[PDB]
Amino acid sequence: MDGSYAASYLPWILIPMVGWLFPAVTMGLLFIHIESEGEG
Amino acid sequence: MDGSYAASYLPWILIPMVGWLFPAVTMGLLFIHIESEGEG
Amino acid sequence: MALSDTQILAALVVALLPAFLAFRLSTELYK
Amino acid sequence: MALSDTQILAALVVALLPAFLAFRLSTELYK
Amino acid sequence: WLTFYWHWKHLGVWSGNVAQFNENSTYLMGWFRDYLWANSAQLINGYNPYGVNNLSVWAWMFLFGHLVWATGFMFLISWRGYWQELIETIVWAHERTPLANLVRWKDKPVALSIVQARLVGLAHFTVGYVLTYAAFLIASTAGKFG
Amino acid sequence: ELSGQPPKFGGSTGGLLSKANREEKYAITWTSASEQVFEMPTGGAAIMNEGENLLYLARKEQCLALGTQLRTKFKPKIQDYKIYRVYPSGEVQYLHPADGVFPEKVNEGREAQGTKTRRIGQNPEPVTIKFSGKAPYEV
Amino acid sequence: SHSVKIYDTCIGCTQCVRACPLDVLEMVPWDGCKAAQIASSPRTEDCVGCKRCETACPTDFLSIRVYLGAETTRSMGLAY
Amino acid sequence: SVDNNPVPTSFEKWGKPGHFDRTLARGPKTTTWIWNLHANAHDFDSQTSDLEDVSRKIFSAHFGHLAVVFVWLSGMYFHGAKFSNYEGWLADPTHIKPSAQVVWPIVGQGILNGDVGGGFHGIQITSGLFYLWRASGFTDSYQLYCTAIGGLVMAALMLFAGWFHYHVKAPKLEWFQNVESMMNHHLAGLLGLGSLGWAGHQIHVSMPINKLLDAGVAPKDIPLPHEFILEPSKMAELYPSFAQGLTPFFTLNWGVYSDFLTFKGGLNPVTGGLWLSDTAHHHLAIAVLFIIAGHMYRTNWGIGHSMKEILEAHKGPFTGEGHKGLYEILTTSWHAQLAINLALLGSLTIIVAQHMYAMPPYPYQAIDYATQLSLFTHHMWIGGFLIVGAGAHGAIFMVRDYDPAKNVNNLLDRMLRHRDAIISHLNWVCIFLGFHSFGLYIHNDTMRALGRPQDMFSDTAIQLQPIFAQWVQHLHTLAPGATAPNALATASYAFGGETIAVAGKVAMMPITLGTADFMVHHIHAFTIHVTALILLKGVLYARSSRLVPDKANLGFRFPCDGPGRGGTCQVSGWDHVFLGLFWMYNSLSIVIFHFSWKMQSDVWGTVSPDGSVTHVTLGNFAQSAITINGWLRDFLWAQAANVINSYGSALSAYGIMFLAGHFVFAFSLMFLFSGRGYWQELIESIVWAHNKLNVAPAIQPRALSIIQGRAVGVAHYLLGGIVTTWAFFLARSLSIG
Amino acid sequence: SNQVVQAYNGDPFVGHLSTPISDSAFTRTFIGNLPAYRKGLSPILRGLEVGMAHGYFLIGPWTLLGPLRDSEYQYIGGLIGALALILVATAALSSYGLVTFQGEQGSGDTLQTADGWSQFAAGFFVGGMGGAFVAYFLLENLSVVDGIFRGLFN
Ligand code: CLA
Ligand code: CLA
Ligand code: CLA
Ligand code: CLA
Ligand code: CLA
Ligand code: CLA
Ligand SMILES: CCCCCCCCCCCCCCCC(=O)OC[C@H](COP(=O)(O)OC[C@@H](O)CO)OC(=O)CCCCCCCCCCCCCCC
Ligand SMILES: CCCCCCCCCCCCCCCC(=O)OC[C@H](COP(=O)(O)OC[C@@H](O)CO)OC(=O)CCCCCCCCCCCCCCC
Ligand code: SF4
Ligand code: SF4
Ligand SMILES: [Ca+2]
Ligand SMILES: [Cl-]
Repeated sequence: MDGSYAASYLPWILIPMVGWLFPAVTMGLLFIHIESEGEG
Repeated sequence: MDGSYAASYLPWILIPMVGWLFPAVTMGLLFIHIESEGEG
Repeated sequence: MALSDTQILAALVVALLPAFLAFRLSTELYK
Repeated sequence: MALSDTQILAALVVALLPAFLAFRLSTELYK
Repeated sequence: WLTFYWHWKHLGVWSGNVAQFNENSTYLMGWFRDYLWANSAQLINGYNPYGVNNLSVWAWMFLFGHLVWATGFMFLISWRGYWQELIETIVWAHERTPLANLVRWKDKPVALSIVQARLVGLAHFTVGYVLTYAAFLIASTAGKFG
Repeated sequence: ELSGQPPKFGGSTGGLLSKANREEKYAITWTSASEQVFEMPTGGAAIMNEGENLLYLARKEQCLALGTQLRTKFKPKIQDYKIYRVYPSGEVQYLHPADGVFPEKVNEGREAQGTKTRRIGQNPEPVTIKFSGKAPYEV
Repeated sequence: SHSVKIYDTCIGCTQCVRACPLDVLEMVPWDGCKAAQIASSPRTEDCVGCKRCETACPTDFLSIRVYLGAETTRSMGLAY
Repeated sequence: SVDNNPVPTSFEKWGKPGHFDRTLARGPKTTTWIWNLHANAHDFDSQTSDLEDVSRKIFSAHFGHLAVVFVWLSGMYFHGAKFSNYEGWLADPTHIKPSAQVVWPIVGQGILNGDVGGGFHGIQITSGLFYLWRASGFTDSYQLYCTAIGGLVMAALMLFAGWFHYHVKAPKLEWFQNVESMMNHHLAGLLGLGSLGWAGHQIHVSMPINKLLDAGVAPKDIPLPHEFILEPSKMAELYPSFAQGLTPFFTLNWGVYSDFLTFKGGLNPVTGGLWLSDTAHHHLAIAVLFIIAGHMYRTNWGIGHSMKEILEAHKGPFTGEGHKGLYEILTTSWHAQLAINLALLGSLTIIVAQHMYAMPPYPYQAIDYATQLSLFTHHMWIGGFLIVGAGAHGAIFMVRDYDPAKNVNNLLDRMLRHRDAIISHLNWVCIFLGFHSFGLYIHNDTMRALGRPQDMFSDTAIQLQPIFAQWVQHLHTLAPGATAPNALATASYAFGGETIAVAGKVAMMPITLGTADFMVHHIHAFTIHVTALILLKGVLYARSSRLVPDKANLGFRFPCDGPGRGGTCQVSGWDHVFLGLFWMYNSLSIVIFHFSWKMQSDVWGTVSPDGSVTHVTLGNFAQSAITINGWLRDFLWAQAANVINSYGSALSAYGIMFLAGHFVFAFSLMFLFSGRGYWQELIESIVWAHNKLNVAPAIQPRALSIIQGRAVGVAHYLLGGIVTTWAFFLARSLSIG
Repeated sequence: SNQVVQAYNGDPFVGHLSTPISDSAFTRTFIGNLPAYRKGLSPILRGLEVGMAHGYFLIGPWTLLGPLRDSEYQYIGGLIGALALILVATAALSSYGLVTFQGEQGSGDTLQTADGWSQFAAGFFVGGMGGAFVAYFLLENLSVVDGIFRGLFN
């Protein structure tokens, strides 16, 4: 994969960030939140 | 070392298994057993 | 003509502002 | 002629059976 | 029905062969053959053993929509209590398996509710319906004309 | 404490899970004139002893299905079973029959709960009780 | 827990109490019917929501009504 | 012990429907009554509580069913003799296709009377009746007419026997419970003596006209089947072993008969059928083994076995009290016997389907690809339906006839005690199999769509070679001469050998097994395991579960125990049958699709005179059947062109049913996706409209019951899908050529 | 008697069976001496041993079947896949431990506390990436391991 557009390193870094880092972080935070036995 | 016989990778894996893995595992299990202060 | 690298990075720096504002609005809507 | 690789592996798969049976006999003789 | 009619009329109009619609839409075998079967040929050859073309994504999405529609058929046809009993056996299996008994669920696994079953099956049915027809529409029109 | 001999059983996979030692279990005690075979509500057959029998089950419904079997599937009808709820702290709460009389027969001292002095069709409209947190049947 | 309500068309046939598999209902003395008994639901925390009592009720537009509400371990019938 | 005139014969109770059910006999109040009536007709255990009268009803119903089957067979022989071209096909097999149905010219339907050969206009029959009739030695229309008349007479005899054994002279219960004699009478009787008589028929009648028709004799020049038995000189003219008579049979010298009783194997290379000498020797060996088997059990002379004692002796350290009690179950419960018989008969029909294609036993059946495909698919579907019925009647026995006091620590009680372990491990196996077969297909579709064919699962990529099946095929190929020394050829050429090339067409070749075969066989394993999981969970949890502990009190056939406990709809054994029906349907659709594609791709086709074979779909199965898209495009889309371009021709009826099944399946979804509360409220609105014009019926209309809605849905689903696949398969295989 | 199938821990009403798979002497002495159950172990040692075994075997599937298997960086791709999977597994383990042991801490197993499960997750991380790198270092210099096992250098 490559790109002739400006800042072609940005899909290179952001496709794993939006595909792996963002959903793993979001589901981890949501899993910790929806099982929180804090008050109710 | 090599072999013209069938499955010549088997001495390659089994000489360290019978020389190292089997006696170390056997003496470890036997050392744990003969020092067991369980009942008598 | 095509855009520049600095244009794209400046747009992402700009997009940091509605990200923070959406965080604030979702936090305020949560309570 | 010489034996095959599959012959040797089948013999080892067969030898798994007296291994289990010797484990059973030694365990039963221990008690 | 309306999108099938609109697309078959526009395929007849755009290609100039309106006679296919004018002599074959009056019976349903014409709809089956001259619209559904004929216009899938470029779509399902988006990928084949000989290679791919630009319609590969539409063939994959066509199959994906078929799969999601049929997955909705599960929740639509089979109902809750069978699944609740099956999940009870799976719960038993987890509670008796060593090195996995160290792991416990925080919420008790149950089957989906009856309304949830209907909603989930309908959602899959609708997603599959939409994706299947969108893949067929885009691939047939972009292969014949685009 | 709860007394009775456990019915002789080979064991089954349908019995108590970790909920029994974690949240609650249930117990059913009954006196038997003879030694005969009953059906476990968790699948299979067990043999109940002569005299007192104490059985531990996962749900109240399993104990009550066993009690229905005891009242209906034996020629001398076992009509004296007691069903209890057992907590992991050790406290045993008596459940059934609560007043000593089976609930299909009336008894004095039973208070009417869940009884409505209006008919089914004279429940008020939901629009009259909006933003109150209570249903038409709760008012 | 689910809510079990008994309305004043009850004629004290005790069929809802006999049909209930979880001992939710009793029959208490009453005066509104010739049988002089009305069904009651003191043990709705054990109710699972099976509506067998509704099926057993012979009055047209049943005098017993089960409303599924808050779901518990007892109400979902969980042995685990 | 036979009763004398138990039930009188009167015409009065025919006119009052619902006599058999006590609730039905009050009269109709709702329409459900009518729907209850047909639903309650054959449930004999529910109408009467005594086992004796239930057995009487079953015996008379069995005679009625045999009468129905005889009427069907008589109609088949009548349609093969008057309205057929068996004359004309028999002199010229490979120019004329079989056709045994003639359709009147009305409303334009005479187009279906297609040109099949020899100036005939009729529907090309694909059941294979002509090939079996040739294999039996039939040569004239008058003998087929005689067989039809004899079938009508036997149907009348079956009807009279049913009337006699229900109304006049009817047996007692211990006649039925004497199963020790019944098994001897069925093994040494029905099967053994029937196969001995058919071996005698083979050797005397079916072999001569078959071998003369294979030699080249015209069918009119073969005189008639009886004149062989009139003069034994014709056998010694043709099979020269018929010179010593019956002397080598009784004097341990059976090698004299090694001229009409052989061990060749393979196929006859004039017809493509099995060798008739091989089948006669097989039938004789089967007869002798079955006579030997039918002297196992004690009947009336104190010699034999007790099945109870054999069962009670089988117990081990793992299984407690073992097989204690199973004799009492299988002698008191009709449903338990029906379950195990349906399982074994469905497995047998599937075994018949799998054995018949690879060893074609009828002349010119193998080169008729339509007949081969039709017979395989029909017998597959029959077997799958019977296995579902087996699961059904196992659950019915569990609800009705099971007794826990009389099964303590035997096998069945221990099944019920570890059903959680059984079902959970079967669940894990089903998930594992679904992943590691269908996800392999999904992987392949994705890697082909992404332009990565070197990453697929295929023979030209990551290989999944079925090496055990290949090794067994190799062992079958080296069987005849090393491990089967007296066998001349292999058992079937599908295992390995050479291609039989009867006429210009193929009959059998080595069916090679590669990655696609591995994938589709594990798909079969997966789907069979899921159908088994559904039916076995329905059997093992028919009485109770952790969800509903009193399920046996609710019965076998009930919709639910209410919306509570989260929701308990489809907990009954009947609903497990309902779900297993769809899963068996899915399993068998994939099995017959695998069969059709592999036979058209790697077996069937046209043989060149040089020895090369051009296949029907040119070997595309190795590269296209590894993806779902390949199954969609190269199998479904490509081969449906025959069924959709059939309009205006004789195959157009196959077009119409191709539409028609598509209707019924979709119609089924109305019943499958909806619930009866909506339909009842809609019916209330239509009754109000009928109240306005005073057309309200006295029998009040209701919506269908929940169980009946599910039953209508599954029936219409299976009917529409099976009719669609039937139309597609037949219009493809009547156009393969 | 001779019956090898008994009630689980002598209670026939607990939903389990004493089987030669579930409750044989070999089963108890093997499972109870696995690191997750071995008596006296600190939870970091349990996690360390579990991680070493798991990270060592997780090298293999992407090494032999992954998309880099036909390139010159086959062992590299196997290692990166194993490291990323061990990272996801460690995140899942630590999130499970944070969720499960929110409230009171038991006085029984040290493993089944928030402190012990965090120690176990730390050990699992260290062992997983250690086992993955030691299996990669064996596979990348597999020629040297082969020459060592055949005495080619000596
Ligand atoms: C909502 C509109 C929208 C959509 C559908 C997409 C879609 C996409 N973007 Mg994109 N983008 C957007 C807005 C959007 N963008 C905006 C406003 C900017 C800033 C000017 C960017 C800057 C951007 C860059 C720099 C890159 C992409 C890329 C991509 C592709 C991969 C995803 C990714 O890495 O995102 C990364 C996106 C960002 C880092 C910017 C955040 C995007 C906006 C500001 C957030 C919107 C949130 C949304 C509206 C909230 C509701 C969501 C809903 C689920 C509830 C994908 C086609 C990649 C690409 O080209 O692949 C080929 C890539 O490198 N985008
Ligand atoms: C007791 C007889 C016996 C003896 C003395 C040996 C000796 C040897 N074998 Mg051997 N082997 C045997 C039986 C035996 N084998 C059998 C029956 C098989 C299966 C068909 C094999 C299969 C086998 C393979 C595949 C290989 C060897 C190899 C070797 C050599 C190295 C040791 C090793 O790696 O073992 C490995 C052995 C096994 C994995 C198989 C287990 C051996 C048997 C079944 C166990 C016998 C246990 C014993 C009788 C118990 C009493 C022992 C006593 C101390 C109390 C060594 C010369 C290696 C070699 O060729 O090196 C050049 C090698 O690669 N063997
Ligand atoms: C009968 C069995 C046996 C075998 C097969 C060997 C084999 C070997 N010995 Mg040896 N030795 C033995 C008995 C044996 N010895 C005995 C009984 C004695 C004396 C009492 C000696 C004394 C001896 C000396 C004094 C020396 C050797 C050395 C060596 C090695 C020379 C090559 C080298 O550098 O290895 C390098 C490889 C290793 C040391 C082991 C490699 C094992 C793997 C690759 C590493 C671990 C992998 C992983 C983390 C664990 C896997 C987990 C799971 C899959 C099992 C060679 C492998 C020399 C040596 O060790 O050199 C370093 C050396 O100096 N030997
Ligand atoms: C040896 C075979 C055999 C036998 C003896 C029985 C016997 C019995 N079964 Mg059974 N069953 C069988 C095979 C068999 N079945 C198979 C193969 C299946 C799987 C599909 C089932 C599934 C099954 C269920 C699910 C149930 C039974 C029930 C019953 C009992 C009453 C039957 C009844 O209601 O009749 C009346 C039958 C009907 C009203 C059905 C007629 C409608 C069918 C579906 C039409 C089929 C379409 C037709 C082929 C083509 C339509 C043409 C049209 C377009 C013109 C009785 C004990 C029932 C019972 O009460 O259990 C005790 C019950 O609930 N069975
Ligand atoms: C095509 C539609 C479809 C599909 C996919 C399924 C799938 C399944 N059914 Mg099913 N079912 C269907 C239609 C379908 N059904 C219909 C119409 C009915 C009505 C009669 C039923 C009735 C039914 C019953 C009654 C039973 C099942 C069972 C099963 C399971 C079998 C075990 C298995 O294969 O696990 C493996 C799972 C699959 C093969 C599904 C596909 C997985 C894909 C290939 C992998 C996806 C990768 C990844 C996860 C994607 C994530 C994306 C990311 C962004 C998150 C499985 C979940 C049985 C069961 O639970 O047994 C264990 C069972 O008892 N079903
Ligand atoms: C800016 C703050 C920050 C940073 C740099 C890190 C960095 C790290 N965390 Mg972490 N974490 C954070 C905040 C942070 N965390 C918070 C606030 C929580 C509480 C929810 C966690 C909970 C958490 C767990 C439960 C685990 C880690 C782990 C890790 C390491 C693995 C790499 C990783 O997660 O992706 C790099 C991360 C970032 C670029 C940003 C992370 C910031 C968000 C808030 C983390 C969300 C939590 C999520 C469940 C963990 C991510 C998993 C990963 C697969 C994406 C890494 C050193 C794992 C490990 O190995 O620890 C020993 C592990 O098991 N973290
Ligand atoms: C495809 C072929 C190549 C792969 C074969 C793989 C075999 C799979 C593993 C072996 C299964 C062993 C069961 C027999 C061994 C067996 O019969 O043991 C014998 C034992 C009965 O012992 P007793 O001495 O008590 O028996 C006396 C008997 O007469 C009954 O009273 O049965 C049990 O313990 C039941 C538990 C079976 C638990 C295993 C469940 C089987 C699930 C797997 C089924 C897979 C079949 C796969 C092949 C079709
Ligand atoms: C491939 C072709 C299609 C085959 C698909 C079939 C799937 C198998 C479905 C079997 C379930 C039924 C077994 C009884 C289970 C059961 O009873 O069914 C369910 C339903 C009634 O069940 P309920 O639970 O409502 O019954 C309550 C009663 O139990 C108490 O009164 O019965 C019917 O649907 C009656 C309607 C029959 C319609 C009568 C129409 C006349 C058709 C007769 C012609 C038949 C073919 C004759 C030969 C040509
Ligand atoms: S819904 Fe079921 S459990 Fe609840 S009161 Fe009615 S019968 Fe009893
Ligand atoms: S949806 Fe229908 S089948 Fe399911 S619980 Fe409710 S009434 Fe019963
Ligand atoms: Ca690659
Ligand atoms: Cl493809």
